[PDB]
Amino acid sequence: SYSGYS
Repeated sequence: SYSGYS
């Protein structure tokens, strides 16, 4: 998964 800011 991705968490945060992209």
